[PDB]
Amino acid sequence: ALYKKFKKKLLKSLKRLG
Repeated sequence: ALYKKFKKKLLKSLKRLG
């Protein structure tokens, strides 16, 4: 597992970016 991490960074971008 690790993609869950990716979502962390993808969550930032997902919505805003910062």
